Amino acid sequence: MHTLYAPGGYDIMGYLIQIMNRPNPQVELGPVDTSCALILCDLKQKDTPIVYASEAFLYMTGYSNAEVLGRNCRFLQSPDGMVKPKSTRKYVDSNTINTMRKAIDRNAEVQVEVVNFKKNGQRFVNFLTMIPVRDETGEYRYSMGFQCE
Ligand SMILES: Cc1cc2nc3c(=O)[nH]c(=O)nc-3n(C[C@H](O)[C@H](O)[C@H](O)COP(=O)(O)OP(=O)(O)OC[C@H]3O[C@@H](n4cnc5c(N)ncnc54)[C@H](O)[C@@H]3O)c2cc1C
Repeated sequence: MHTLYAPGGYDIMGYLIQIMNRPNPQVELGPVDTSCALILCDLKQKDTPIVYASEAFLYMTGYSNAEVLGRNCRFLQSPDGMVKPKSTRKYVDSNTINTMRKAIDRNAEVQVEVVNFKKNGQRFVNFLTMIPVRDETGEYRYSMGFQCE
């Protein structure tokens, strides 16, 4: 993967406001900001790569900025951060992860509890919410994830 990052960074704050102000609310998650664990992935690049990770996310997972950026977030699904696309996971609910894949595919809001692993191998239940985000074009370009231990 050779994910390319937006020169000048991402409008994370504008996105947080966009989400809190959405008229549709399938999933209600209340007020949110940059102090929590969040990540932004690019739906328009190969394998939906992470293009931004908040400091809380890095801390929570134990990974560094350079170890997460450019990767699909599924790596958290294994204690060694090793997971092949479409492979059958040995510690995660197959139904759960397919719910995520299909939600993302349809730009549909979704919330799940999924087993993940910190860089040091520590297991945890990740209370995950994923919401599609429109860029200045007006259509869905990214997805913002909110992770909760
Ligand atoms: C903004 C954002 C944040 C995210 N944050 C996290 C995070 O913190 N932690 C995390 O773990 N993930 C996270 N994800 C999810 C991850 O990046 C993938 O999107 C998710 O795992 C689903 O896609 P996949 O490519 O892994 O699916 P696949 O690799 O295709 O795997 C699907 C699995 O489901 C089963 N399956 C698939 N289809 C069917 C079917 N039709 N019937 C029965 N079984 C089936 C299979 O056995 C397979 O193993 C995030 C995604 C986004 C967009």
